[PDB]
Amino acid sequence: ENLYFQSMENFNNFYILTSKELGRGKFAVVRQCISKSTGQEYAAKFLKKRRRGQDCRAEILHEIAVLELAKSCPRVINLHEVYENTSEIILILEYAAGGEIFSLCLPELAEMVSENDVIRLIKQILEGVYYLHQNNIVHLDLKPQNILLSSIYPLGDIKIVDFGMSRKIGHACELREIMGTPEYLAPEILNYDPITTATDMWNIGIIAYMLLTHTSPFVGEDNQETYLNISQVNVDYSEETFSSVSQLATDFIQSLLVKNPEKRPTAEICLSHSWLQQWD
Ligand SMILES: Nc1ncnc2c1ncn2[C@@H]1O[C@H](COP(=O)(O)OP(=O)(O)OP(=O)(O)O)[C@@H](O)[C@H]1O
Ligand SMILES: [Mg+2]
Repeated sequence: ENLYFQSMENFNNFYILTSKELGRGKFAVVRQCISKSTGQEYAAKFLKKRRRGQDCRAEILHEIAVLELAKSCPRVINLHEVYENTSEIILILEYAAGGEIFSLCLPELAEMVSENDVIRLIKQILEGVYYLHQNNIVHLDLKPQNILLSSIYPLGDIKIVDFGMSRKIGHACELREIMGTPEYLAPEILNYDPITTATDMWNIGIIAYMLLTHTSPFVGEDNQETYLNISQVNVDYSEETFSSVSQLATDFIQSLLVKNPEKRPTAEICLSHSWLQQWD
């Protein structure tokens, strides 16, 4: 096996790893690193090439292409450099200092984020998704863990990451998709319909629901009820939960959390919803 990307000797020459670990998955690890040349902070994603006994260099090359494709989009994280060693491919990504928006969806930080902030963040998530769909790219993994912030004091801008699930419209529903956290799967993924751009619009409704109410819209007593809630679209719009959420926001969420993907609006339409037309 031969190496394609820059040598690991170069990575150790130009960068220094730190003790800060940003994320650890099963086959990927994200460590913070500093450039020796300039001192700038970056995020290094280490991706194991062998997974479950299969060569996955091709999968990683796909993720790089997509990252490369949306380099002009500020709503998508920027790929700076790529290195490779024996077992890993290393992605030098732009550093998101604010962390995951999942932080804001918890009640601990509920009182520091207002509806005027959610409107802006959701308007930025749509701009990013609009770009991906303009290029026949579905993210298929827009859970709050994969949407980051450039800053949190004060609130910054969003940065979409994690393109290991990226496909192109019309692709089949392979096993990889139907394995993510059950509470974020769309209904069309559960009965094996071909994925579409509307699959992302579902997860955008969940993110907006989770930011305004600080609650998971579908999670249940066990994974089994979670599936029933999803396939029956059993969301809670009760007065006790939405007494402090505007009506325009409820209309926005209810237009996206529809069972029939054909009825969900496109990103282009969502960017025109009355709820997003505040004059900041
Ligand atoms: N550039 C970054 N800056 C800050 N944090 C990051 C950055 N990239 C990833 N993270 C954090 O690391 C965690 C895991 O990284 P990431 O989502 O990109 O890949 P993964 O889910 O572990 O694996 P795969 O891409 O194969 O699905 C994310 O939840 C995110 O919080
Ligand atoms: Mg992730």
